[PDB]
Amino acid sequence: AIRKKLVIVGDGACGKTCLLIVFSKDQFPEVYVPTVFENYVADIEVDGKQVELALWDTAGQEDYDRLRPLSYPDTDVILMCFSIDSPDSLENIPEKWTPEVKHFCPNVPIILVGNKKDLRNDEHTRRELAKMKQEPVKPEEGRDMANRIGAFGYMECSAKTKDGVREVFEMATRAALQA
Amino acid sequence: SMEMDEKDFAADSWSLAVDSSFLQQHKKEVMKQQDVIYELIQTELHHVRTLKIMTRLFRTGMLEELHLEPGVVQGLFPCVDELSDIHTRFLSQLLERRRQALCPGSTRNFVIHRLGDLLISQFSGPSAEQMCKTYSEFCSRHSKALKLYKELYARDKRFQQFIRKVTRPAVLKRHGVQECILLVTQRITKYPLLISRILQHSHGIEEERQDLTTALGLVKELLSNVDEGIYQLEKGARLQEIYNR
Ligand SMILES: CS(=O)(=O)c1cccc2cccnc12
Ligand SMILES: CS(=O)(=O)c1cccc2cccnc12
Repeated sequence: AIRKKLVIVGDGACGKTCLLIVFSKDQFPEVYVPTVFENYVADIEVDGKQVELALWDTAGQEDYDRLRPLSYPDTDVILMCFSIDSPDSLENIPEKWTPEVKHFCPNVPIILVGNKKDLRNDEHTRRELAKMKQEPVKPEEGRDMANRIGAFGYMECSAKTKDGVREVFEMATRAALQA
Repeated sequence: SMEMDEKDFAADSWSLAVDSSFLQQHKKEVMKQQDVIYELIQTELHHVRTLKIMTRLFRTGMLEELHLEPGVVQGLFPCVDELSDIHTRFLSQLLERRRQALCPGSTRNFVIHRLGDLLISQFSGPSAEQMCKTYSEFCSRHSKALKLYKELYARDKRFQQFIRKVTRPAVLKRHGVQECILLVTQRITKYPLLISRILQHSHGIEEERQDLTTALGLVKELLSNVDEGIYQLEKGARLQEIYNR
């Protein structure tokens, strides 16, 4: 098996920690949802190729511009996350997260991931966002942002229900394997 | 880690670690607070374990088996003895607070009501100055350590055999040399996340809410100071590249 490194980036409320927890356990924890994620090395076989995929979170590093880049050396694939219940998290993608990742991880594929897709049809979410003249992120808004920033692709998932989680990490593995 | 502590922190949560008859005696808010305190101690136990892999398995193994040039082992593992001393002491204090809180006749049933004071002590005075000095030095030597490791692995046969030998066991799957270095660099930024969540469930006693609020502020001050004191060292960097930063 070949070893590859994945790092997830995004705002504090984007759901990146929960996404790594749910993938690494293949389960949304029923008793206790961890506050933090240390690291994990997943055994993944995608399109007949075996990979050891090391997983890392940048949660807690958002306010520390000299500590945060220490997470980037030798990254093979970036998951760049935003929450579908937060159009504000999508707005910070192009001029904050994208120039940083392009600088520290040149030529590394970026997959833009819309997290918490289950909240797109949540009535409480729609009511709260409508108070700030907002609505949940539409799929075309996610795809257009991914297209604009030069992302390898656009994907959505829900850590809560596990829908789309396996597909995100299998695609990230394929991206990490490309020349 | 030692077996006694590994077993005490084997469960996924405090609610699964204690006896169910003891769990049933507490309110939901107490269970939520104890589950996050348990995660802080459990992740601190694992962080001290990462430092023991670095000092005992890697560093000491290279000194005792390999013929590396002087200053190479220190370059791969900067500040590891100082980091081990800071966190082993902090872990000792957390584990003693848990041990004092055990019910008589039990080695697993406890409630920690007063964590705030322990965190203020850890993140103030000489211990905070030592944490700041040590992480500012370690994090500034992080890139150099990774580059030195990659160079040795690619060019030295005995070094490659040593690494492949000691990292072969499944229990070392997440703990290669580069993985250990990044686990240590990321530890300090996990503290505000854990402390904020403990504070969310610690409103029952006003002195505890105040103490955890003070501790959270001290941890953020330490992180801000470390972040401002970092400049990556690079082997072969010339003075002109440095003064033109
Ligand atoms: C980590 S940061 O937010 O300070 C940052 C962002 C984008 C580009 C950068 C280029 C050099 C250094 N820092 C950069
Ligand atoms: C006696 S044991 O090793 O099975 C054990 C250990 C830790 C926690 C436990 C909780 C409930 C029951 N048993 C527990």
